[PDB]
Amino acid sequence: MEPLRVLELYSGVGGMHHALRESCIPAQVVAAIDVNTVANEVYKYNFPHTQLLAKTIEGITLEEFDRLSFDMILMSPPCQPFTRIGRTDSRTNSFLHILDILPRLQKLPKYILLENVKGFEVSSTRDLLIQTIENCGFQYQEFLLSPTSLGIPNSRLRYFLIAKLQSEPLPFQAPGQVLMEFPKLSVKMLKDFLEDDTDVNQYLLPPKSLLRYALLLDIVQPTCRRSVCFTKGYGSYIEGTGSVLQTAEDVQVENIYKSLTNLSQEEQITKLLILKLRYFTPKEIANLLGFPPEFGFPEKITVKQRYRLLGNSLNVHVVAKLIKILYE
Amino acid sequence: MEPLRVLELYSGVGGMHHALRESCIPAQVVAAIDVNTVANEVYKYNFPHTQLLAKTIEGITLEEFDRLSFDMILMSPPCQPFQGDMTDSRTNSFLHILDILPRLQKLPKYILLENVKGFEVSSTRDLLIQTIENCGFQYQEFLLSPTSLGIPNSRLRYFLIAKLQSEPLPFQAPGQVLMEFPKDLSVKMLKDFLEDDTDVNQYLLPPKSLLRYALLLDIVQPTCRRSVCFTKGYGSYIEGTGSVLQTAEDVQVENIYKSLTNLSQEEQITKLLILKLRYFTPKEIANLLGFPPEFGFPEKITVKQRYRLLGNSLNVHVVAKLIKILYE
Ligand SMILES: CCc1ccc(C(=O)NCC2(C(=O)N[C@@H](CC(=O)NCC(=O)NC)Cc3c[nH]c4ccccc34)CC2)cc1
Ligand SMILES: CCc1ccc(C(=O)NCC2(C(=O)N[C@@H](CC(=O)NCC(=O)NC)Cc3c[nH]c4ccccc34)CC2)cc1
Repeated sequence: MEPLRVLELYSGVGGMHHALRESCIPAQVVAAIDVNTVANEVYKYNFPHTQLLAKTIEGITLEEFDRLSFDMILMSPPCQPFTRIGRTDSRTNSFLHILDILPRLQKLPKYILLENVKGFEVSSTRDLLIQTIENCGFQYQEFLLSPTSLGIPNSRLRYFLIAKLQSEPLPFQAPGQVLMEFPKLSVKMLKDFLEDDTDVNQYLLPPKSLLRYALLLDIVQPTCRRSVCFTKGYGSYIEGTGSVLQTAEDVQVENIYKSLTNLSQEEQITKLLILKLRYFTPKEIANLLGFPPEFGFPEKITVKQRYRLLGNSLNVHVVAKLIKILYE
Repeated sequence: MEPLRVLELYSGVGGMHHALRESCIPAQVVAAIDVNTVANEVYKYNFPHTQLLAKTIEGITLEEFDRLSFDMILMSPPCQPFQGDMTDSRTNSFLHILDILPRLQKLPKYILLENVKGFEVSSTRDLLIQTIENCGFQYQEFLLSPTSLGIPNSRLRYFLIAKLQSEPLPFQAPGQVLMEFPKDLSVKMLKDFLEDDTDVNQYLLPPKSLLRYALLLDIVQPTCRRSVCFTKGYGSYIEGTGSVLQTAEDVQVENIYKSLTNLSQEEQITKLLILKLRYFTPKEIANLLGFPPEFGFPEKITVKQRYRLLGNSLNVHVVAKLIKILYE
């Protein structure tokens, strides 16, 4: 009788929208707003029947906002575009316009849920945002949660703020506190998130990369229940970007390591290849991020862009549970 | 106990040597080893009477390690700004260290290593631990940030302290990485780490960058008792590299935020300059890192080079306490 109209800011590749669906709450995306042409392509490919406003948030007038009549705002960080080799940030103005439009709306949205990076919870920008929603009478709670809490073998500590237009306090509210756990199963293995049709070749680490960074790598095996944070650089830079997968069981990493001693560069390359280390594929990162099994990219989107498009994405599973918590 | 001869691997700017002096333990550095020309100039400038071997660790033979007759190994991550021979020396150096340890005529009694967080779950750590266990060392790993000693800087790093002895360490937690020092410390303000000589200009934030990233910034005031991790990119890349300092006072950050609303680019740029945001100086970062007041660079070192040389540096104060804990 009362389906929620949802506004998705910085829709990117549609992580929020996907979280909306997994929450199984009565809602629908009335509008997606993002200027990234490559991201929007990914968005249409997975959400063809959803309106996508390819505009900056600052360029969307209050009249348009009132017309959309949204009851829920969902926003996650903007996709970091591969700058055209020749080589603008509307973020400050877009964020200010959001703060400026909210009090002037004809219908305040009942729900607000924002996902940002860790560290935001101490910024001056947070204090101004919190200040505005308090003036508008939102009861809120901030979180810092990693998908490991929901049993996903992937570290991705991110910031969350859930806001609800109600006078009463929230049942789980810790005033002035960032909660580190969901309000009151285990960590699955990585093999559950691996695509079995993936070309193991092509994704195998190149030999010169193995030679230089072999012992600086974080090598995980498929039975491992852990993996490090993925950044936009995965697949192009090797240090600090993510874990790599050893697709050659019954070979012990520490044995390859010790046997490299007193070997030539060529013999080490030959030895390290035995481990059959490979990158996680873009689709496999999306699995760990919680994108639905049906999620995919247009073929025109390069592998490099796919890693980049996912590097800054939210975790659909973590956001989906908070949506449920927020909706009761 | 008689005077301890200390070996400093990947000396860099000499954080390990500065920590040894702050430990106030009977020891001196008989050999500093690093191949970075820039870093070694800084090392010579501060420690002119210390032997500095500008060679790769893999290149130092066993007899020369035996002839050095060291009782303590201190190793810190290489300066990592990234020698004619084309060869990454990291792998062969680390494996060379492991292959030399058992073959030494004198095992060092003390071993202290500092590394980045995340190392404690690597296959490399496992091979390292295995080797020191088989050599008879008693060890304990830590993950400590300078805030545990009252320093207003976040910088979680990995530490391994090893000691050649039969008895276990009084604080030894087998199979655990301790997050506190084994059992004044009130976190001090950033005032006590700033330099009065510092030209507030020169380091002031430029207008172009203060317009794109103004609200993406972690702006800290001198009365604050906190700051984020500094990285090599600081002073060049704004986002994620470190906090920026607000020198103009009695001005409240959030007001300047709201006043950017509906203003033009040039009009916004003008309101933000009021905040008088400057970078932390390379020296000021060294103060937060714990380098002694006497620590300085040669003038020929560019400010850009000074920033990179400190990005991956250890914290002298935290290491110094562990050196004491180890010597007992
Ligand atoms: C140093 C720590 C810090 C401080 C501030 C911010 C931030 O966000 N200041 C607002 C901003 C924006 O437009 N922010 C964007 C997101 C963004 O840029 N994240 C950083 C990033 O991806 N860097 C590569 C919109 C947004 C999405 N979820 C949110 C939840 C709450 C408030 C705002 C948001 C004008 C610049 C971030 C980090
Ligand atoms: C992903 C997690 C991870 C895994 C491995 C390592 C590492 O260390 N693999 C050894 C090695 C090296 O050369 N290690 C260097 C340190 C280094 O490069 N750290 C990474 C960095 O600074 N990234 C910006 C020397 C060193 C100093 N303290 C130590 C304590 C124990 C063992 C080794 C060391 C190739 C031979 C680091 C992190």
